[PDB]
Formats: sequence, structure tokens, C-alpha cells
Amino acid sequence: ATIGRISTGSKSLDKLLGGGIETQAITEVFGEFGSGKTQLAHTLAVMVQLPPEEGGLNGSVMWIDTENTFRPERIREIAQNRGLDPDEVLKHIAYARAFNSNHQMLLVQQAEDMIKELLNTDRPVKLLIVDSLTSHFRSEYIGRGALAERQQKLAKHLADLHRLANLYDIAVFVTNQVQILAHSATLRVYLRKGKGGKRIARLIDGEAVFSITEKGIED
Repeated sequence: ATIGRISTGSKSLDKLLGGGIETQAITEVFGEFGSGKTQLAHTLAVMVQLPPEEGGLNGSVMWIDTENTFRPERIREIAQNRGLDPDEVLKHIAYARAFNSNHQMLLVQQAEDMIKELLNTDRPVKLLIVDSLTSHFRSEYIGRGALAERQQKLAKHLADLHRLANLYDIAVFVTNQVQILAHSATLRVYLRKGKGGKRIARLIDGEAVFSITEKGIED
């Protein structure tokens, strides 16, 4: 399958990314608390539902939430302000809370069932969000010997996510709160606060600038 692109809502960020978030890839956004990672996730969960000529993939969404940070009313606000029906957009997000890292890993395997079910409908899954990818792993695997153990378990989790992205033509979008470790995401985007309330994005391995608004994010 040819890869698809999803607009982030920001022309600046889309250009940095080569035309938006890619399917058949894991895109990791990382940065400090408050850098806008979850706002970008909320915006993408709306944008992917747009038709292709507007920057979406006519797609539905699966969301795995490790920090109780998903806000249905934020989805509804972004949707309405972009001209979409807020309740239809929300209904196309399958939502699950992961209560520890082992549950998080099972939920990714569980997601394959719904992905297969929706694959030949008019709104197949096109975006899988894990927010936060790392918070449970950081809490649970700590101290001497934890680096190797945590990295190995996260490598398996990311291998599972890569398989879903590649096999079913899905964009996987993950967040990582960061104040030397290896990472296996396809593309890593560093996000930080700038002046004037702006957020600044930089690829790791120019910079885009965007604001957080009633439309989610935009230039």
C-alpha cells in the first residue's frame, strides 16, 4: 500500500514533516510537560477524519491513554471549529485507558481486532495514538538493571506498533515526556515552548512554529 499523509493542522509543521504524519510509520513527539504533545494528538484525531483533499484519510482513530489526559470536549471543539460534526468525530475514536505497561501492551494487541473489523469499511482505522508511550514504563522499570529491561520491553511494544502501522496502513503517533537512550520510532519530533505562546518543532535525526487554538493547532 502507498503511504498516506495526515495534516497536523499547521502548514508549518506539515512542511517540516514532508507533508504531514505518515501511515506505515511511528511518529514520536517528545518534549517537556506542557509542550503541546497532547494538543497535537487531539488535533490529529480530528484531522485524520477529514477527506483526503482536506488533509485527512477518511479514517477512524484508536486512542490508548495512560495518563487520563484525553478530553472528549476538546475533540468536539476542534471538530466543530473545523466544520465537522463534533459527535460524529468523537464517535469515530475508540478509546482505552491503559492502567500499567503490561495492560498497555495487551491493548495494542487488542487493537488489531478492531482494525481488522473496520479495514474494509468506509472509515478504516488510520491513526493509532499512544499518549503517553513511556509514562508507565518509566514508573515501573526503575533502578539498577532497569535500563536494559525497560528498553527491551519497549522495543517489543514498538515492534507491535510498527507491525500494525505497516500491515494495516495506519499512522501511529506516540508521545514521550522528556526533561542517551535508544529509540525506534520512525521519526522523532522535539516540541518546546517558544515566545508569544508559540510551540516550536524540530526533527531529530529547520523548525516549524505553531499555536494552540480553538482549532487545535494552526500556524
